[PDB]
Amino acid sequence: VFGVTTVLTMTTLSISARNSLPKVAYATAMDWFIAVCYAFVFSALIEFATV
Amino acid sequence: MTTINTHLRETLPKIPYVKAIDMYLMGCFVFVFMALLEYALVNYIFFSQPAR
Repeated sequence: VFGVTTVLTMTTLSISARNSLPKVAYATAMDWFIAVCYAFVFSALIEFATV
Repeated sequence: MTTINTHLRETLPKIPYVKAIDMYLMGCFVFVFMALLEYALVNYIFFSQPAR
């Protein structure tokens, strides 16, 4: 439940945060931060799967 | 809590300073977070010591 909820939250957050800015075709800095956080969350889910 | 704060914030302009309702929501979120953290702290020490 921890893993799936954290991934769902990260997805909703990545969708909401992008809504503010105009539809530009490059990746901002906040997008890089969100991507790294999504990486960490998914890696923790995969570490639980391995355990 | 997270969703409440998100949607509430959406209805206002993009101001830098933390409002009062934002402070209240952050406090409530800290209380919820600490509650879950305490549950997990009980879960961690539960096998070793059942009375703590």
